[PDB]
Amino acid sequence: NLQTFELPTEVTGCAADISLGRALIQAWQKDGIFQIKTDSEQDRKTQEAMAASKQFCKEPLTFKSSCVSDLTYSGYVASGEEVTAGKPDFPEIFTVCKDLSVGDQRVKAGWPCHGPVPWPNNTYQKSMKTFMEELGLAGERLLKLTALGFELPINTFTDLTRDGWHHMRVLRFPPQTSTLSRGIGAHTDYGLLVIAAQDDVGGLYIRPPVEGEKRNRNWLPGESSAGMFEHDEPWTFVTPTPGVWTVFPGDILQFMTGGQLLSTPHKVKLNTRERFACAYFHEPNFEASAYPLFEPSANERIHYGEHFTNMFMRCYPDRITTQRINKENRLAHLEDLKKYSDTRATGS
Ligand SMILES: N=C(NO)NCCC[C@H](N)C(=O)O
Ligand SMILES: O=C(O)CCC(=O)C(=O)O
Ligand SMILES: [Mn+2]
Repeated sequence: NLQTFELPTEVTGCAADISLGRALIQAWQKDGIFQIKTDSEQDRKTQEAMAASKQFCKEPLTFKSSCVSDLTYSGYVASGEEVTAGKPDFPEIFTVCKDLSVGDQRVKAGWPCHGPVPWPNNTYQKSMKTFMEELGLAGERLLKLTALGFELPINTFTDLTRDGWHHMRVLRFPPQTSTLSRGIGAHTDYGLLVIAAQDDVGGLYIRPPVEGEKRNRNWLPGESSAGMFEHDEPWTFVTPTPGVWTVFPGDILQFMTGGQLLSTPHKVKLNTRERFACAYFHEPNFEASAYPLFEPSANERIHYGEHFTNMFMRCYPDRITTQRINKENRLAHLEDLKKYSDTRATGS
């Protein structure tokens, strides 16, 4: 049974906030996950997003497949299209990344992954943006609490998330139809926090921290976490529960905390009925570099946008977005923007 916490609306650094931050860290260190209570508006926005997802998934495959972009990874992923650890995953997905028109300077500059969401319609757009605004408010609360729990300045993590590269996967898992039960293979996600919601069906499993168990650093090309531990216990079933979102760390928190927090491995198994879920990623700015918090002399860094881009290219090797990155050599822009960007997101 997972811990469930109610977060304060504002985090100021008072003793109660520090205490809550300590408890969140302890819950992640024991269970790998906790739940946060939703209020009526958070719940309403969650349910409206789930409803919009169900309606979109009923549309014809040709229409769903048209919701793609060769500039951004936002848009539709068919069942069987994404790859995890060399094997196809079976949800159909709509990914929402930062919604930037071709009038945005980063898009004009050809920055990888920057472009407009191919929304299926404007009611879907509004439902997802409203939900993501609420999710982001929670993400910022969680990051301030986490800083306080580690005895860090309250803004330590939020100083990296201004115009953060927040994104969301809006998922529908089919019922199991063959001998294959795999929904999504074991993996870790890539940013600071994952905040997730699900319907009543059930299928998400997470791996808690295991004493002595070494964890791959998924930001290194030589240590992908995809597939790791797939068939080894322990795996905790995330029981569907009304009125909560779940929260677990992503790769950036594992790196920055030197493993004091671990990016929680997780997987999804198909059930006897279709399953709707949404996974939200509260991320650094695309241009931000994560750094080790507890080793000031350590020179290792993670350029967040580079990690995102690498990951999405490995998930979607044949997507038009990936093809255009390769064709126009957009990973070069990525090394160039490190030194010549004029967004003022980083640097003097
Ligand atoms: N968070 C994302 N974005 O595509 N996918 C999660 C599944 C794992 C992903 N396919 C990987 O190989 O790492
Ligand atoms: O289906 C879920 O509950 C979570 C799916 C997930 O891990 C993801 O999309 O990254
Ligand atoms: Mn995931």
